[PDB]
Amino acid sequence: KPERKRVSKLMAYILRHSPEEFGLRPDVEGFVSLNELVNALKTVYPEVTEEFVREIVENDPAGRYEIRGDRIRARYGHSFPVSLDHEEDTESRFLYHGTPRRNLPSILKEGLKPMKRQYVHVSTDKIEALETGRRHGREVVLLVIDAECLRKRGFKIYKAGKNVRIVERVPPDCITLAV
Repeated sequence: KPERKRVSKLMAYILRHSPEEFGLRPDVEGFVSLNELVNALKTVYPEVTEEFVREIVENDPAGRYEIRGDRIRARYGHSFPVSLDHEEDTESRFLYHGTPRRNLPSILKEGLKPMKRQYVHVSTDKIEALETGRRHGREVVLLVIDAECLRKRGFKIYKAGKNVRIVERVPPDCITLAV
């Protein structure tokens, strides 16, 4: 577990934020070559192999990554434009987003915004929404989001991870609770 986490974190940095810093040029869908990713990871962790990367992908509890044949991408979290063909979530009734309490005044005016990312990220799981919020501050609130409000306003909700969902933004009308 302790070797998988460090390598997985570098995988997220390369596939979500700065692939070009490792000489990788993603296609429009966010995929890079699996062999090219392995060599990029080896510049930092020389023991990494293709099999180890496949093990990381297969066992990742959030569904962070996707392999198609010999290509790989992050499924969410990107800070550069990507065209994603994820299935839409039409089943969830409520979604969750944890954020520092200090952001509540701004969020209740503008809704959730993507900030440095392409998409707003939310969750089907309360604990994980709150643990995500806790990365940004100690005093955190749980936002409860009416998923049908989002769909009625035209915002597609995409099944990006096992629990993670992404959407272009969350207007403040779609927030039913702040606890």
